[PDB]
Amino acid sequence: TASIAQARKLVEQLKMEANIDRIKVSKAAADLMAYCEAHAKEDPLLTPVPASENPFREKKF
Amino acid sequence: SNAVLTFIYFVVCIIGLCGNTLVIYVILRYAKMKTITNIYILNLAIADELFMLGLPFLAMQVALVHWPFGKAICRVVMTVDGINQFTSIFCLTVMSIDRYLAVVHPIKSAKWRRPRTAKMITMAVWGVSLLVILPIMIYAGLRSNQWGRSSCTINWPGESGAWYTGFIIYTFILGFLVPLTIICLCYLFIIIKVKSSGIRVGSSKRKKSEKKVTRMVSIVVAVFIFCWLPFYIFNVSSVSMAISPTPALKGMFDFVVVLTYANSCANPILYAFLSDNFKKS
Amino acid sequence: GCTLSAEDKAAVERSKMIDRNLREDGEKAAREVKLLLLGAGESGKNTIVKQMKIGIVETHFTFKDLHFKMFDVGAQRSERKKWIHCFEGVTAIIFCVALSDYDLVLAEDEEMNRMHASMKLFDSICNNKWFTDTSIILFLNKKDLFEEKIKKSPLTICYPEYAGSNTYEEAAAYIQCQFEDLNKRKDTKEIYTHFTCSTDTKNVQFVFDAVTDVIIKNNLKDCGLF
Amino acid sequence: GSELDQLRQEAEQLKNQIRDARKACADATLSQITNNIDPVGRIQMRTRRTLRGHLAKIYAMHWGTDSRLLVSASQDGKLIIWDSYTTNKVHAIPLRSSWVMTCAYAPSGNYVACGGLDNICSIYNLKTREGNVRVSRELAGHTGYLSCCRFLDDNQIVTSSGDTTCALWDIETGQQTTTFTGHTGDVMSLSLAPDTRLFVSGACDASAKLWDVREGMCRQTFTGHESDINAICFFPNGNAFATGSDDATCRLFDLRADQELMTYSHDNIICGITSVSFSKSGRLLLAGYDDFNCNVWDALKADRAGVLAGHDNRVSCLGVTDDGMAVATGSWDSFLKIWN
Amino acid sequence: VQLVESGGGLVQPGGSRKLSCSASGFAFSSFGMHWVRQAPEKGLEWVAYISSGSGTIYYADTVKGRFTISRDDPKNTLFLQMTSLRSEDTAMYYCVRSIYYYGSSPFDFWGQGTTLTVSSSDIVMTQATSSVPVTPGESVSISCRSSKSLLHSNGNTYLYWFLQRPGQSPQLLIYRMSNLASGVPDRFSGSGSGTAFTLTISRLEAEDVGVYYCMQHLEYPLTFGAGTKLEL
Ligand SMILES: N#Cc1cccc(-c2ccc3ncc(-c4cc(F)cc(F)c4)c(N4CCC(N)CC4)c3c2)c1O
Repeated sequence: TASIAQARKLVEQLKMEANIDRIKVSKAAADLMAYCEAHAKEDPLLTPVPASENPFREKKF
Repeated sequence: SNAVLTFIYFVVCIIGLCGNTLVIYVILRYAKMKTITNIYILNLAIADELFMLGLPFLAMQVALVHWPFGKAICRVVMTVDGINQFTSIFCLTVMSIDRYLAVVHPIKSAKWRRPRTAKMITMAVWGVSLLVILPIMIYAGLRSNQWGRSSCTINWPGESGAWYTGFIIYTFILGFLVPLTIICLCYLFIIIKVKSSGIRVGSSKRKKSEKKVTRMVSIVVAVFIFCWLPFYIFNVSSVSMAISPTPALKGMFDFVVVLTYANSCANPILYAFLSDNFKKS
Repeated sequence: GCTLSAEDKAAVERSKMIDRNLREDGEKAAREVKLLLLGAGESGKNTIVKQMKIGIVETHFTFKDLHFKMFDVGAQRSERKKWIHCFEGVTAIIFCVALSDYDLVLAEDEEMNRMHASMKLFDSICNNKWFTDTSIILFLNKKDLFEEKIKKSPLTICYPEYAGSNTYEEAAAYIQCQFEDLNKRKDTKEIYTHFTCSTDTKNVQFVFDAVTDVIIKNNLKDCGLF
Repeated sequence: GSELDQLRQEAEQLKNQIRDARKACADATLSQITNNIDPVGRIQMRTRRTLRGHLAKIYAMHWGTDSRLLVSASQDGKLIIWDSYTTNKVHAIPLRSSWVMTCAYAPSGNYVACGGLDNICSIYNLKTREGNVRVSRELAGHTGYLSCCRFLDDNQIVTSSGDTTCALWDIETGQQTTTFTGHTGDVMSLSLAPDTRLFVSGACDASAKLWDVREGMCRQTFTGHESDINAICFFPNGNAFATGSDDATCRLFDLRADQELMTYSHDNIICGITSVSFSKSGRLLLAGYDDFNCNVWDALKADRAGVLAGHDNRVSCLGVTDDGMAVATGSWDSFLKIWN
Repeated sequence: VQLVESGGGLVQPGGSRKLSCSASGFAFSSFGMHWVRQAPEKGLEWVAYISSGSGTIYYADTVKGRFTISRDDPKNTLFLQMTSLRSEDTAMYYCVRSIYYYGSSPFDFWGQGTTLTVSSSDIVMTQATSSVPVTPGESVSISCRSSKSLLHSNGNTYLYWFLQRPGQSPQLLIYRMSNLASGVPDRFSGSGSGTAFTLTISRLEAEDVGVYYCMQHLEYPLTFGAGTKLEL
């Protein structure tokens, strides 16, 4: 009669997590792809940049 | 026979070059000063590599005995051969002393030697090698022979009958006699320390560990003696009793020279390959 | 190189001094002996302030010009797998046990025994993917309790397949053989066994001898003669 | 007994309700929608900077806000601050306890945090009139070893511990203001949202819980793994996160829709993942392994766009700057590399 | 933090003394030290500099080969030794504290200083204005110019602004002509481009009266600037 409190708390927790809003997976995937596309221009790792604006270029010494 | 001797020269040169280059490349590319042992091994390999370059020049002395290179080339090759010889011997002695200090006196002496004294010891070894090889040997110069072809040989100074004996006994003392005592004492004391450590605390495998170390000591000392002994005895015997120059004498002298050069290519096959480098390579 | 200003040269000097301080501090830390101490609990781990002394608990002491650092990790009460790799480079793991209380079959679980668990722990520790090439030194117990407990109760027969009985030498040798025949390497790892006595000095000389033997073996394996 | 059994039955009924409410929305999969896009080229990066000076294993590192300074923690009891443009050393902070497992760097640049295996989180002050670095205060109260810490603000910090609990702290006073409980196993990592209003944490029970900083109440729980979770990080959008486990698998999760998205696995690799990090544009996902090598994955096609091999020991930590210019890698061979 | 100088007094041309300086309240052995000449009713002048750990010592060509600067770390004292003293050695000697790393602020604490009266290519030192009659409640703009561009390819301009008030030592105002020093009011601001520089004070009050100086740290022969005295 000691774990009843923990069981009731867990049941109350699992009874609350179901009262939330959801969306469709396709819409989320499309939004994620849209973000990746729209921020793809200025990613230095995706697009190699010339040595003029690179501060990490290896020098002679 | 003579062509066979030249072919033996070439094959031992190729073997020494390939092995020493492989060891140096592996150490530099992978280890990068992991331990002072690798530092000493690199020091030994650098000296052994430079041996193999000199011998092809010695081939011209062996076959087609006439020397068209001149005086500068012969003096340079003699100087580099002597410097490399003495630095290799001194590196072997220093390695033996380092092992003895590491094992027998670990609590006290190993503390001081470990950090950076190795570079100073290397500089001192090279310096003493130069100081011992240059002032006495650079007297060499081309000497006319009864064959009629210029040959590379140490020039005889005045009162050479005693000077040559003094030179040979001095180089026998410094080159052969001193290193043997150091190596034997250090390795025997290492054996005694291992046995005492085994007996002091109950160890089941104490019998197994002792067996390998003695075998390695025997292999090292035996190969060193077998490579370096015939030359000095040949010299002292030829000086003691006069003997006429014969084709057999020249062939056996060549054999003695190649046998003495053999120690070089033997060194990295033994020291580096049989150590904890086996898993690394 | 020469293109630096006056500020960057002083910055480089500062960095060089930091490097030299780091190197000289790290040189001294390489000549310390690290010991990892494990035990079943009340098996004698707390007996340190008397035997060798005049979160993770750490104690420092010296003996015959040698620095020691003992780490007590028995109070962590956490999953061992997630942090056991932090002691990959230690020297001479110490496994303190107390098996003189064998016939007293208790587990605090009503089903098991101290001896069996202790061997489970010993086998678990000794055969990790780490801790290979790491020697183990064993401390057994104070023998007087075993003396006075085997005479009155011939309960040693509770161990299956045992022939002798009520002989301290035979039982102690049998237990030592039982532990020393548990390691699965038997070729690259060594085990040292000792019996603790009331004397204060006798419990430190053994540790000093064991650690110096381990150091000598490591030097032999490192210098290529092995 | 009977009450316990009926409570368990009610819990299983709620679990079934969650299971069959999640499954109604899983209409399509990401790969079949993303197949229209053109794959990224084979990314090849070179080593530009090699940082040396540590004498033991490297366990953690963190990038500064200016993306030029970084702090790294190692097991030799030292804490070094680097200048990544010239390889110079700015600071070296000795520690009271040698064993550390994590480190953090304040967003303003005034404080550095460290801790691990001693159940104490320490705070260091870098800008003093005295001319040295001194510890400001030590945080105590946890029971298990510390596994991660992140500076929420200049006066707040959130930590995760091996006692299965995460706690928020008030640096000025030194008392826990909020405690988060519910993980069955050990908590190993956490990551803060860009708005500092939510955070996640991965635990040894193969589950990750989305917490809430303000009210201190758990919101969502994600499953799908089969072993320990060792790394976690947010997508730059703030609506997704990727987890790395010890089953040689990386997975991507979505917050708005409670469903699995992607799996990053290959039959050629069967080793565990140590660190996970994202990129500035969110296109390529980086993950370090214990097979001595790193790997660069395309976040949209689950394909190896390249490799990153420069270490001879296990890779333990990863980091990407705020401007996306470079990436840093730390390993157990006591060497730090900067790749571009 | 405190910095007290010792060894002053009155000297003769055939005389020699050993100045002293004691530092308390901070880590002395991790800082660079300077000496700055300041003649009565004249401007400032750099003299000498010793690095941290005694790794580097620089002098001025005007007193090269004539002064010796040493460091005493465990006892936290600094010394300057003089051999021969000309008539032009009368000044108001100061000890300056500076530390160099990425993002630091050198010349932050100027010390109290002491007095010593003696009985009777390089960058140019130039400023346009010499005095300005000002009334509180408005803005003041001060200009300083050099003969060479102070800008490096990395992007740092080494121009230092600081103020001296009567009866007390000078204190740092702006370092690297972009940043305000710690504890300095936000009323002050600095800017420039290449060779042209300016210093603007948004609001003026009775505590902002004194003499202003400009210094460059481009090369080790440190040259100060003229004074722009503001009178209430
Ligand atoms: N140290 C020393 C040292 C100690 C004692 C005697 C000598 C000594 C004296 C006279 C020599 N005369 C000719 C040659 C020679 C030259 C060649 F091109 C080819 C060749 F087959 C032989 C020698 N060589 C070169 C140096 C060594 N390899 C040994 C053989 C000579 C060595 C020493 O050099």
